[PDB]
Parts: sequence; structure tokens; C-alpha cells
Amino acid sequence: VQLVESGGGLIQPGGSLRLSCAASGIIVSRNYMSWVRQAPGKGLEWVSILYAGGSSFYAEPVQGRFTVSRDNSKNTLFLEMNSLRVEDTAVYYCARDLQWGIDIWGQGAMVTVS
Amino acid sequence: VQLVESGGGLIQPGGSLRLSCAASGIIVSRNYMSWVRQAPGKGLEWVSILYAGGSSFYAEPVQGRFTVSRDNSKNTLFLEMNSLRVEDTAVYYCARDLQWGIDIWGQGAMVTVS
Amino acid sequence: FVIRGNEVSQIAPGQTGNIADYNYKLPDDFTGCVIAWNSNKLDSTVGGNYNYRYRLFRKSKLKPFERDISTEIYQAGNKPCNGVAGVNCYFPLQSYGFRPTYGVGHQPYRVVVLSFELLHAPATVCGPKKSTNLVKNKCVNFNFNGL
Amino acid sequence: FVIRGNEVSQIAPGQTGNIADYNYKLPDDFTGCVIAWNSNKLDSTVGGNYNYRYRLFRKSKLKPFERDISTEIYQAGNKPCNGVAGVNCYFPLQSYGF
Amino acid sequence: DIQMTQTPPSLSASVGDRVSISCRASQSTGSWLAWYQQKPGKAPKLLIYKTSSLESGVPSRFSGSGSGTEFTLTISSLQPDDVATYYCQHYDTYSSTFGQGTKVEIKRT
Amino acid sequence: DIQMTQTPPSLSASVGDRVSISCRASQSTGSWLAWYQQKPGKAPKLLIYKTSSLESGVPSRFSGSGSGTEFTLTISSLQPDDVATYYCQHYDTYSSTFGQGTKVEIKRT
Repeated sequence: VQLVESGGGLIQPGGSLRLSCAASGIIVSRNYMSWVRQAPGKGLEWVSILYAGGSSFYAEPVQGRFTVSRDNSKNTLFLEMNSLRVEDTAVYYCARDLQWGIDIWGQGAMVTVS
Repeated sequence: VQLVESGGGLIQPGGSLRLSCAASGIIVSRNYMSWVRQAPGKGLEWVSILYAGGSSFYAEPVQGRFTVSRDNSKNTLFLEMNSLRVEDTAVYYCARDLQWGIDIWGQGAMVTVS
Repeated sequence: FVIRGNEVSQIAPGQTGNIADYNYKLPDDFTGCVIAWNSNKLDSTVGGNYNYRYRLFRKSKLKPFERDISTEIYQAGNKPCNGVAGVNCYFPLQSYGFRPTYGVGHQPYRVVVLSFELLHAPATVCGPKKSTNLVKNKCVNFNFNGL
Repeated sequence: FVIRGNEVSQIAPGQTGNIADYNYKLPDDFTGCVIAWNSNKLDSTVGGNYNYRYRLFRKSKLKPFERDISTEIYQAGNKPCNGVAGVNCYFPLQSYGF
Repeated sequence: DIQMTQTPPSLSASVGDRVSISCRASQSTGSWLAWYQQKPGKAPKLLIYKTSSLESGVPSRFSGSGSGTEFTLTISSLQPDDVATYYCQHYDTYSSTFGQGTKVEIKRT
Repeated sequence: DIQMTQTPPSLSASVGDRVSISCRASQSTGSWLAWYQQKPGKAPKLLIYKTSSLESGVPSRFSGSGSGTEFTLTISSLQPDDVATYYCQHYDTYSSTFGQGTKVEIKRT
């Protein structure tokens, strides 16, 4: 079970970046898939989550700007972010989530807003 | 103790003045006394101090110009302003200095140089 | 137990934090030792070690050596959560997520609190692993284990 | 030494005053005596006795019985005056002028 | 119910800069707007009550201000610890709401 | 040199309210700062000296605190005797430096 994150990069404030996360070893349609950004020098921030049933919950700071989705055929987590603020830059991790919480993380995707 | 000052008035630039301030209720040769001017629209500026021992300590701008003195028999502080300047206009207050500081304030004499 | 890198210092008398406050309380008069050594290979793999869970909140600060293994629903709001995980309801269990190239402040650290307890009982655990030889036929000083 | 009559009151174990805290410190547990008498005729002259000097500014509160013999120029402000007399940079001694 | 905003949504400034953020509402409150600060992984800390008087411990650089629909938060100097989310908090004897917040971060090239 | 700055220059509070004013020196003075109260047409009255000693006669409601760079006067409850200008003076045996002045008034509509 591995989560390969890509698409994180430099984006102007208010821009739109699209983060992709290939999932291997498990099907994410049957798994909670969360986006947890850890700000450089700060802790992990569980900003987004998409259940196995298609329901999505977003943190209020990113609510209305961040949407979590998945491609079942491609088995890839997707974070679509728009109107990005300077405070959104972090090492994002796409992550499997279970009853005990997050179970599998990623190698880390660097998203910078400036 | 009451400090009553006189000599407040108008004087031409470069002239000489002698501001007086009687001290009542204490012996002037037994306490520190001070001259402190407040310009119109400014905080306080302590310009000189005469000790009860006759040790006169003048500020460097007033060093060599103003002469602080006390008449123990008359128990009155005197200030001989000499070589007056335009900046020498202020409400000048005699005051009583101590270990704690300036406790007795004189009513003040207006000083206008123009 | 195995904790994060930053929570080792919390295991100490007179200290506070998250693990020291809501996972394991070291009394201000704790007697013994705290020993922390790295088990990054022994615990953390590339996929992650997730049999370790740590508490983060509790009703009050845990009493010294008072153990709370229960996974009960925590109620500190206006209405109870009645077992389910609803609004203003957190499951008090979260896993660390150990990785083999983690930062020094997050690698799996084995912390062991060797506590010495003395009560109205004999010293049935001792450490007298110190013996000399037994050379004979001289006027010597001998101590046959308290003798 | 010789000090002003009121200043004699400052010299006491743990007491206050500029002389009591910046020229010489008497610890609150002091054991001994302090004997002060007027000698105005002995020392003071009509021209003023300026042979006596006293410190008015020091960086730190004095330790008991600790004395700083040197008279380096005190610094209090934003910038050091490297021992130069000037604005906010004064000589650490003043004369009584008896 | 309650729907009040804050401006700007994203703020960035250097060390020692002055900060003037705004909270605004559709109607008049008069007596019940407060200021709180929240950092990632921490609980809110009360900064200002009555929009003009500083809460105990809130630095002189920090200062509320403002009247009417707008509420001008004046941080007299933006120190690194001031980098956080600023929320207008409202008092009422029932449900109430929490604001979107003003998230200030470090300005860099 | 040594300059002290006072905040807020324009404050309107009411009797009973606290008056929290801050005077900050550019560098460390240690303890040589004094709080004074002056009314227009009147001489300043020393409210506190050494930034922590309650001056003999000034009401205890005034609580001056601070050291080095920063200092703060806190009027626990405003009263009409407290409706005046407030100054901070760096203490020096010579001319020294005074504050710009925080004028405190009665708040009204």
C-alpha cells in the first residue's frame, strides 16, 4: 500500500492547483481518503476527507476552496483547490483513513503559494 | 511648602533675566532645588539643579549661560538667565528635588523671548 | 511504550504536555529512570507502523501511574455523543504513523519508565549482580551475602 | 569619609539612597557601628571644599563591602561613548563643594 | 442567523509591520464583538473584548478598534508569534457562531 | 537617544473602565521610568516612580509596571479624577527624556 503524490508546486495567490495521488495496494473507493497538509514548521492539518460512500467533509478554512475526489478507474485521489491563500502552502499528504484514523500516508507533495 | 515664582514676561533675544521663586515652609539650604521649563506644547525639561551645598549643576546648553542660586536668608531660589535665545521661551518652574525626585512644584513664571 | 521524538521529554516528574498529561503521568516524586532508545528499524517501515495508539485528551490530568485503557467516548460539551462519533465527538485513539526516514522529532522512540516502588513488602526484586571470587586460607574480609 | 548630614541616614544595613546603593552597600545583617559627627570647622573652607567626590550612577546594585576603585565613564544610553564625557555620558564622580 | 465576514482573506507582512484587519456584519451589534487568535494545533485565546479594551495578557501592539458594521483590529507591530488566524467572536446567550477568520502568514519572495 | 512612545494617543473610555496605556522605550532603561499625570494648565504629578513603586499619595488604582524597553500603566477603573493626560519620563540625573503623552478623556456618543 503506497500513496504517490504529485501536482504540488508553486502557484500564485488565488490560483488553482490540482493534486493527484496514485494509490497502490488498495482501492480508495472503499477507503476514507483524506488530505492532511503539514505546514513547514507546523503540525499536520487534516483539511479534507472523502468517505468510502462518496461523502466529503472539508475544514472550514479550506471549505469552499478545496474539494476532495477520486478516480476509481485510475484509483487516484484528487484535490482541487482554488482561490488559494498564502497560508495554504504545506507538505500535503494523501492518506488512507480508517476507524483508528489515518492508516497509510504518502511520500509528501510540496504545495507553495506565493 | 509653596514655591512662588516671578519674573515671567517678555524679553528681547540676547538679553538677561533673573527669575525668582520663594520657597516657603522649608529651608532652601537644606534641600535640592531645580529649574525645569515646559515649552508650550511640549513635555518637561529639567534645565538646572542647585544643591543645598551651593553645588550648581547646569545642563550643557545652559552651562555658562544660566546661573542658579539660592538666598538662604530670603530662602528664595534665583535663576540668572544670560545670553537668552529664542528657544528659551517656556513656562519655567522652580522645583524641589529630593532622593525620590521633584515633589514641590512652583506656580511657574512665563518666559517669552522674541 | 513507543512515542514520538518530542514526547520523550514529557515523561519526567513535574512536566506537562500530551503524553505526560493524558497517556502516562510521571509523579513529581518519581523514583527510577526514563530510558529512550530509537527503534526506527524495529518499529517503522516504509508502509508505516500502526499497532501503536496514543491518547491526546482526557477529562482531567491522569493520576500518577493511573492507567486508562478504555476507548470511551469523551463528553465535554453541552450534549453527550451517545457512543457514536458525531458532532463535537472525537475517538481518543490515534496512531503515530512511524516511517523509517522520519525526522528526529518524529521517529519511533521506545521510552521505558523503570519505576521503583517500595511498600510494606520485602525487597523481592534486587540487583545484587556483583560477586568477587572466593580465595581461601588467609585472614581476609568476607561477606557471604550479608554474612 | 565625609558625607552630607542627611546622607548619613542613608548608610544603614539594607537601607536606600544613592550613596547607600551606588557608592557603598551595607548588608541588612550588618554587625558593627556607624559614627558620624560634624567637622565643618575641620574641613569646610570659605572657597568650598571640593576634595570629596561621590559616585551617582552605577550599572549594577552594589554587593555588600564591594568597592569599584576605578572611575570609568558610565554608559546608560543607546550608544557607548567609549569614556567620553557628553550627552547621556557623564563622569562617575561629583564634588560636594563644602 | 449570523453571517459576518473578515477582510482581507489572506494577509502577508514582514516583521514589525502594522496590521489593520476588518470584521464586518450586515447589522449593528454595539456591544458584543470580540477578537480571538488560533494557531495550528491550538485552542482559541481571547484577544480583545468590547472591540476596544485589551484582554489580560494581550500585548499593547495588539489592539482592537472600530465601530458600526466594521471592526478594525490594529496590531501596532506584527511580530512572528502574531502569525495566526484572527477570529471575531460574538457573545450571546444561545447558539452563536464563529467567524471565517483572518489568516496572517509570513510574506516572502 | 532614548525615546519613549505612548499608546493610544486618542482614547475614549468611561468612568469605571480600565485605562490601559503603554509607553515603550527604544532600548533597556532597567527601572528608571516614571508615570506622571498632567492636566492642561496644570503641572504633572508623579504617579509612580521606578515603574513599580506606588508614589505616595497617587491612587492605588493606577498600576504602573514595566522595565527596560516596555512599560504599561493600568487604571483599574477610570474616574473623573483620571480624565487627564499621562506622561512617561525616563529618569536621569540630568535633562532626561519625557513621553509624548496619552490624553485620556470621557467616552461619549
